[PDB]
Amino acid sequence: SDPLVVAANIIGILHLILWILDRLFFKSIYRFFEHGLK
Amino acid sequence: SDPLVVAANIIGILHLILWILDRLFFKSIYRFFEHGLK
Amino acid sequence: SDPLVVAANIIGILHLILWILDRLFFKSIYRFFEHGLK
Amino acid sequence: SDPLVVAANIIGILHLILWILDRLFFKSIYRFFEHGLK
Repeated sequence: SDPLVVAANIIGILHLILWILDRLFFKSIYRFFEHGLK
Repeated sequence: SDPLVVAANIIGILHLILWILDRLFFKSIYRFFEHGLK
Repeated sequence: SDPLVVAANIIGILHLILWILDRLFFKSIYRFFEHGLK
Repeated sequence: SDPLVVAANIIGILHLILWILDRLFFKSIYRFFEHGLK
């Protein structure tokens, strides 16, 4: 195989897994307004 | 062709397609506020 | 010359170009709210 | 020794360092609304 190209391929699926992983968050519009305007 | 590079290339145009398509996700700012505040 | 791997390199400087191209300006709070509440 | 893949390899970890580096940048709902609505 080739750990050099494979390594990079993982760096890509990394930025992706990071985006969708953080998206599954339900977040909250009330927590942002009451926590932002204190 | 070489599925390793060809694949990674696609994984790139993917993270991109996901960035812009996710940006258009937002649309009705009035509904979102009527879904969280209520 | 290898347009396949080279093409990818450009796809990278692309995702970067975009991110910063929008940072310069693309929010507009008075426009998204006056046109968001419809 | 392959300067073509190695080169992009650095451009990739760059988009990453620049992505997370820009993320640590916090903000404020009262600052963007008092500076944007003005």
